[PDB]
Amino acid sequence: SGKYDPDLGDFKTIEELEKLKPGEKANILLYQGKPVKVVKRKRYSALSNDISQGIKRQRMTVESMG
Amino acid sequence: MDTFITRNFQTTIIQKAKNTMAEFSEDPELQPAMLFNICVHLEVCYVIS
Amino acid sequence: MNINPYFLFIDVPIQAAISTTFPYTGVPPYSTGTGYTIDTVIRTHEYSNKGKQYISDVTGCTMVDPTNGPLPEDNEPSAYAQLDCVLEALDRMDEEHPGLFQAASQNAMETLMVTTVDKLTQGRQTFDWTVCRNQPAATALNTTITSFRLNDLNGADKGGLIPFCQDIIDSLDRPEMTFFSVKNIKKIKRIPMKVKDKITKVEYIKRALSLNTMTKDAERGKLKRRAIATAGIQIRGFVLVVENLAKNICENLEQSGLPVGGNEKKAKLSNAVAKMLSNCPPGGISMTVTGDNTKWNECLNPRIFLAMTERITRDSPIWFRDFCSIAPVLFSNKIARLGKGFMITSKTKRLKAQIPCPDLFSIPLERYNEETRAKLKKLKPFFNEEGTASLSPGMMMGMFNMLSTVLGVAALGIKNIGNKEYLWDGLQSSDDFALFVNAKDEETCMEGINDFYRTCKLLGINMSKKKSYCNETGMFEFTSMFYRDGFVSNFAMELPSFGVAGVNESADMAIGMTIIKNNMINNGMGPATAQTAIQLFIADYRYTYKCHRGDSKVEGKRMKIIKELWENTKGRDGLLVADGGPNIYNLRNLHIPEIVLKYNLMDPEYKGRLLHPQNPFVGHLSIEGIKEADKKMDYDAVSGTHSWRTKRNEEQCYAKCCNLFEACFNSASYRKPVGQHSMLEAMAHRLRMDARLDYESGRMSKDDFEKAMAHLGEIGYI
Amino acid sequence: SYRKPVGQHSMLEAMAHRLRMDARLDYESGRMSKDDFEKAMAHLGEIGYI
Amino acid sequence: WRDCVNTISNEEMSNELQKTNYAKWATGDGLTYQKIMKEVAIDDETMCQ
Amino acid sequence: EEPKIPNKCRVAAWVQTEMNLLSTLTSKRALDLPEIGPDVAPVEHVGS
Amino acid sequence: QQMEAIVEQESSIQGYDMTKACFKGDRVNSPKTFSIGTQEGKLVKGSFG
Amino acid sequence: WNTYGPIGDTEGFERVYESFFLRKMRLDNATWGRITFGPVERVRKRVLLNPLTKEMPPDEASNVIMEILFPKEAGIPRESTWIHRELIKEKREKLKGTMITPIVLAYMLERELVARRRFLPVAGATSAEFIEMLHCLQGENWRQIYHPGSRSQSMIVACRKIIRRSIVASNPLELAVEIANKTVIDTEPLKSCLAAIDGGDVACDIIRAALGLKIRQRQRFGRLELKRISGRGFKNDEEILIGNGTIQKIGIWDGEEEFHVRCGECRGILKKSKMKLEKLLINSAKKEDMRDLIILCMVFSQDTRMFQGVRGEINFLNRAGQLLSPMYQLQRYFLNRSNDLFDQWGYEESPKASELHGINESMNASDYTLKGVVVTRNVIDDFSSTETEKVSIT
Amino acid sequence: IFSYNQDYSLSNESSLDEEGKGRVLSRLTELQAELSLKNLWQVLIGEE
Repeated sequence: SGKYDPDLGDFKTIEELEKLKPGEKANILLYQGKPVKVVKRKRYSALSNDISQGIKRQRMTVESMG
Repeated sequence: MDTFITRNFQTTIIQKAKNTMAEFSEDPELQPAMLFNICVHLEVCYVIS
Repeated sequence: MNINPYFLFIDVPIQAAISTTFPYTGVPPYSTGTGYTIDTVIRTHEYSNKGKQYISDVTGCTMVDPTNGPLPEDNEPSAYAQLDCVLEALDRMDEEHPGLFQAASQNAMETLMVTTVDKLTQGRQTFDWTVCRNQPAATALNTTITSFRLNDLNGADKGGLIPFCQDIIDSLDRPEMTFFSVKNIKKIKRIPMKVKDKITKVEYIKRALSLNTMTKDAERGKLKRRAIATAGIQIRGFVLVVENLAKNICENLEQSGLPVGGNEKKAKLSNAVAKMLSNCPPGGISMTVTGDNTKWNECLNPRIFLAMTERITRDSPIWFRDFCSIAPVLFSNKIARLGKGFMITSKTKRLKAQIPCPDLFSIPLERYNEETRAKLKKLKPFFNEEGTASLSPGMMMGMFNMLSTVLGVAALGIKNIGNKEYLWDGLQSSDDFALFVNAKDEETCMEGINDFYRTCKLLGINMSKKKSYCNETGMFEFTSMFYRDGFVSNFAMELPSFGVAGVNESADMAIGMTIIKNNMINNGMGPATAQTAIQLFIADYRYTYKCHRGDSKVEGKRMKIIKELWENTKGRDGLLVADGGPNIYNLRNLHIPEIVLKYNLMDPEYKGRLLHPQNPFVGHLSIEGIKEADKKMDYDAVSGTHSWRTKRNEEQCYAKCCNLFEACFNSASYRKPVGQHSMLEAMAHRLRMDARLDYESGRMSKDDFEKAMAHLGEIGYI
Repeated sequence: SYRKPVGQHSMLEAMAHRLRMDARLDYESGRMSKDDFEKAMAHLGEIGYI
Repeated sequence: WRDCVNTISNEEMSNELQKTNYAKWATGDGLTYQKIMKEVAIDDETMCQ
Repeated sequence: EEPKIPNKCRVAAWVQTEMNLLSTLTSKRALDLPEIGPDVAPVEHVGS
Repeated sequence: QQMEAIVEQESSIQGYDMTKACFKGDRVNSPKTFSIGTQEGKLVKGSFG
Repeated sequence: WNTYGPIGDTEGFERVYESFFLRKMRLDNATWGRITFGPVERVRKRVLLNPLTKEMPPDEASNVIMEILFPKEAGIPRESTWIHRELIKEKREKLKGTMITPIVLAYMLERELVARRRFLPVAGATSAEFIEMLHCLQGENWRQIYHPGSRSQSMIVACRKIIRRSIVASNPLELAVEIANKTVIDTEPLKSCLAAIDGGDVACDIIRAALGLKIRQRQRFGRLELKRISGRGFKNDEEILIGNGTIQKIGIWDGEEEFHVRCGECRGILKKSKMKLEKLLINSAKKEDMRDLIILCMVFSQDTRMFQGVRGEINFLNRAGQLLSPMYQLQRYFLNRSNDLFDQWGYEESPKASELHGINESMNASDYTLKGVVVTRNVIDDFSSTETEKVSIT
Repeated sequence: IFSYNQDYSLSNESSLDEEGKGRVLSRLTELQAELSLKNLWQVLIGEE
């Protein structure tokens, strides 16, 4: 989430990244460089579940209108 | 490009994008970039909802 | 009694003992190529001399057009291909297959839009016009990229092959052309420097269209020498795209022997012959024509290939159709360079001098030998003033293998002419075709064979009536593979592959053993033969690296140290054949690297020393070849002291930039990096992070940190 | 499984009877036209058991 | 054993194994020596009681 | 210089005698080959 | 290689291994002889070796 | 240095080169047997040269390798690390404590994960364990007995169950893909063994098409795998009377065509014209497989004799309770009653020839064969150019 | 509106939580990286 955002100063390692509490903002390097700003997650995600539930809601709406 | 669309997108989103393109008479094969854009749009909408 | 080896064939079939007939153990023939190149040009124009002769107004070089020319009235080779017949064959192929042309063209376009310019770095030596020589593909591409930067040409930095081909096509219109040429300045010493040279539009067009020539010396089974042609980088992209399209089309065609190689080709051969045997009518005869085409590229007009490209892409974007049609255009107006020229000598004065080709006609022809006299008297009409021959008609060997194979398959697939009571089908691959004709008797079989020969003559294909024969189905040969009564002997020709691979000890050994096991799997090499091959290979491997058994009394520099190690270590069954250890490899364990094989038998000190985590003999940059052994063959080895490398035999710019990037991002050497930012800033950020982490860990001093950060700020990234 | 008129019947006789019954059933169910029916009986007439 | 239990739990009346692979390779039934003509054994020197 | 074509010769006699003589046993042996590992499978025993 | 093939062909005919039979022969099979030379127009056989 | 010098660490080789030591273990504990010098029939097959810890596509393999041995440069893990989390952690723990150059480990992991497949002549077992030793096991005129030192059936059953569940409902594709990507086999979704093997049962191919994966483009009809060789068949609707006396309106293929046909272990070549089978060449593989091949090719060819050979009734359904097209109804009818079209098909003299020999209705290698059917004592190798061409899913 | 360079414009900042925006941006960045690896990024042309 976001760009470099130099407000944090230099970058921090994974070990120092874990020290941050959930919901914080950190300045990290993505792939070969590419500075970015990241937020620690508070959950575990499953894109397939989200897509399936969206399709289910869509078809429920279609049937209800029909 | 179509191979990337098949790999990175579910068949359901691809079907929805193809249906949308058909409604507009636009060939998905002739405009693979547009198909990818529509698939990404549908995916981000579902992810938001 | 007088011995006679041929008598072996009295008690054995020829196919069974076919391996002994081939002299694939002696010295292969080796070589000026200017004579051969001039002869090839002469023959190419002679076969098409009856075509339409005009003068190109874009380059000024004479051109001969055989397409739609007079129909040949003699058995001599003919390049007079009728366009309508080619289109008819293409239409029949399209009807016989479900939208194959569309699928192949679309897939070619998709893979083209994904291809990068650097793919042109692969292949073999290529003609470089900046120096007018033959240079490695990578160097030629780099030099052309550098030269284009001067004349306001770009697209190489843009990545994909589309911009590179677009600005290549643009370059043909620039009123000038600037580049860097090598200047061997005298100072006595000859020092090479870069000189900014310029050439006009006509000269640049000629350079781009020129085809460099060389002698095909590596050939093994041909007395007369043939000339192989290398093309420039400005044709490589288009030729590559058309070849990929033709490969896509021909892969589906069951009549195409390419690009499948190995046991797949044998499977196809046997399946085809079985199919034809099944399809024969009751009591009819299915005759097999063993064909070996000649002049397979001196009769194929590039205009026919242009027509084939246009018809194949019948339904495709206009831009792609134009792009894929550039290669036939460039080949239809090609020019041929001419070796290094003849050499004239006087024996009354012990004098000799090689005459450069541009001066071919600066001498009275009465001084060349009568044969070269006639050659030049016939080559004069097409001779360019610069020293090149205008060679429009025909093709040089090796360029359109896939497209020529597709044309041959198109000829094969007609399957009938006039609804005569016969049929034909066969296998075609790059100048080697085997045909099958089914009918109700021999006479109709040869009626069909003659009809197929005539049809081939209508496309520029001219099967060799001297190198071909016909017999009953069930016995023939295709691309040096012999089929007889279901027995397909892989003609044992992989013999010249048991020498050391010449990359290093462990890798050479792994490659040799994998070669032995693959030969056992494929060519039917018997277990005794494999054991003897292991023996001979181990003998050669020990001799070449001066490492025999430690016990043996042989003398040598490393041999003394091997002797020392022999008794300095107790466990004597764990040493490597490079350390004078006893051979342990047998048939059962050719698939296991020996280092793991002897791991148990080694001694703790020996394995600790040999398998050290750090070895001055092992370097990161030496790992490039750990995957594929140059054909790219996969071999399995083990890291160790014997994994070393031999000494070497905008260059530095790119080389050291890439080396430094790899040393910074160690992951780059394995997988392609990803990022939409300048390399400099990525390296700067990574180095800043690394410096901070090194200090925080105590691995760097404070003065060191301050110096590093001062340098980074000077770089302009902090 | 068992349609053999066993009991010392000559195997040729049993074959003749079996083919006669098979042709009858084929014609009754419609597997064969009247032309094939008559052709089969002609051949069966030539056999000697019909 | 897995093949045996699968055969027991199936529905066919017969108690016959159908996956003969593991049964054949487990009891060492393929490792039996091959008998050759006595003349070769007499001629051969490595064949000893 | 005119090309120097090879001479057109006839059947000699030394070639046949050498073919005969090089294909006869001699008490002297030179061809020696390195050892290989022990053979444990029957197939490699047959090969040996 | 070729001789190997030869021997293998023989092995295909009768089951046992013949490398001793083709070379020296055994009590059941005569030594294998090829046609090797000639003399006075009379072709002559020759041992496997 | 091999004689004296620094002494390194021996731990790393226990696990780093796991594949090589597993090869050695499989060789050492293997049990050898007799040698059969008789001729060996071999078929050209696409076989995996070496066993793999967990077969995955090249891109997933590269991503996993980077996630294992390159802790940095791991932006946004894709939908591949969660599938292979167990492999990630296992390899990470095993390789920790080493000092070998990372590129060596990366290449070794690529060998251990990325599949290597080739066309080879094989006879008998086909697992990678036997292919490793194929150079010794096989032989043109000699064979050796060798025993080197599961999930497939489960995935078949799961895919079949998913297909049956989804078909009965409307819009089967979305429900099927939901269940497929929501399923798991003991450590991983179904996209961990489906993506491993090449092709498979028709249910697995359909599910892979529903999911994102590449499937061999062979035409599956019942159990037959068909590969067109030439000819174009025009599918035109026609009204044909069935042997039962009823009249059905179905699609028939006008024009001549030829297909390589496979079924289980049986391979062959079929040449058919409209409303008639013309030629069929097979190799003797197995009685059950040969009977299945003959019957299925018979039904597919739509030979008028096959229609005239019907005697019962065609009103069957599936486990989901649906009426199928007449072609599949006939397929089920003939497979259930194999001795229906065989009796009235008609017989043809034996293929008098050196090797071509006939087969009777009972599948025994007996002369007086079926009209058209022929069994050649040779090897038929088919199914080339597995393009995996683009295929859509309705 | 979300962009492939990890920036966005929202009419209301409370409509989506931090997790939703982070997840959509992560998916977009993954798509961009995969396209760049396949070299489709430059070839790709947007909705205009």
